[PDB]
This record gives sequence, C-alpha cells and structure tokens, in this order.
Amino acid sequence: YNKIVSHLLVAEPEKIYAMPDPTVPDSDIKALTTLCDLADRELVVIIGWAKHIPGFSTLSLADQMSLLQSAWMEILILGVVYRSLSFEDELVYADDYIMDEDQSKLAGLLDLNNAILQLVKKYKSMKLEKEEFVTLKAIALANSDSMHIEDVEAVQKLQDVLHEALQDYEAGQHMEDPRRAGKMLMTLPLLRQTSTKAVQHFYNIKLEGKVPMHKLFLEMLEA
Ligand SMILES: Cc1cc(O)ccc1Cl
Repeated sequence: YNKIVSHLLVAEPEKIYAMPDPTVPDSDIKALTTLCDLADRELVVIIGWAKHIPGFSTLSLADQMSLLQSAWMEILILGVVYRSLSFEDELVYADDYIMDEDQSKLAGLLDLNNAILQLVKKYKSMKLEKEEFVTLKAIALANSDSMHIEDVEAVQKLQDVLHEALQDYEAGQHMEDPRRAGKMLMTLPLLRQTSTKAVQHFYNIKLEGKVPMHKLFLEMLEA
C-alpha cells in the first residue's frame, strides 16, 4: 500500500517508560510529575520523528517549530489513545503507567482522561489501524493551524501530501467503505478539543508551581 504510510510506520519511535519514582508516596503531585516528565521525554523523540515526514524538514526552522508548538499535545494524546485501544476504561500513558478511573481521580485528571477515553471509544468502533494512526499523527502536525506560519503554501502542500496518503491508503485497503478516509478526518476535531483542554489544565498546573516541569515541556506549554 501507500509508500508514505509505510514510511511513517518504519519511522514510528520505540515505546518509552514513565518510570515513576518508587521511593515517592503516591499522590496527585507524584502522578502529575511523572506525566510531565514522560511528556518532556516524548517531545524530544517527536521532534526527531517529524524530520521523517516528507517535506517537513524543508520548511523553515521557524515554521517547523510553529507546527510542533501547536500540535505537540495532539500528537502526545494520539499516542496514549492508540496504546489504549485494546484496553477497557484504562489509559496506557506507558507500559509501566496505566491509569484507571481511581488514579485519574486522585491525579485530578478525571475529566481530561474521560475525554481521552471518548477518543479511544470512537477509534475502537472504527477499528483504527496502526497505518491510520501514524498518518493521523502526521496530519495533525501539518493541520495544526498555527497563527505564525511564514510559508502558508508550503504547509498546505504538506497537509495535501499527507491527506493524499490517507486517501490512497483507504481507497486501496478499505474498499468496503469509500468514506472511511473522511471519517478518519472527522475525528480530528475531538483531538483538537481534547488537546486544548490538556494544555489549559497543565498550564494551570505550571502556574500553581507545585509540580516541577522540564525545559522542553515548559517551552511547548508556554508557546
Ligand atoms: C497527555 C499526555 C500524553 C503523553 O503521551 C504523555 C504525557 C501526557 Cl500529560
């Protein structure tokens, strides 16, 4: 099938561990510290991953950063969602960090995680495949809607190239539903929405200043 989709598949980064501190008492501050630490490390691999998206590296450093700063959370969320598809009411932030309802409650993330679970539910019924997952991630980056893009035409070209990949993929792989590509595209609004909630919530966590956050995570969160 489509070359871009398969290129994205081989470019998929390895899983990373959350490694929550075994010596620290379980609390909302510990959970949040673990997640922001995990996100910070993921953001690093996400930046290296983006270089593999056709045309992305040709954009100016400025535009590349603009796209990443607008889409970073959507990309992080898609990952959690995909790793959770074969689970029930649980979010696999990492193999060693699976959050259920109670954990979400004590971490003060019940509403955010419930929203991510809404994403998981919809993708489950659509039987989201890994090929579609990786393409959606790339598309989410390209269709980020940054308010500071220098070369609008180039970004639209990137969006177009990736949209075509998904289209070509669905036309060849899912003959039974000539509208599957569109359905995949129609799941983006909920991703954008959930991402916005997460960024807002974690911004308030940054302000309350009771949770340490690393350089890269803070840079994205302060974009
Ligand atoms: C939403 C999210 C996703 C992820 O993969 C790591 C951390 C956080 Cl806070």
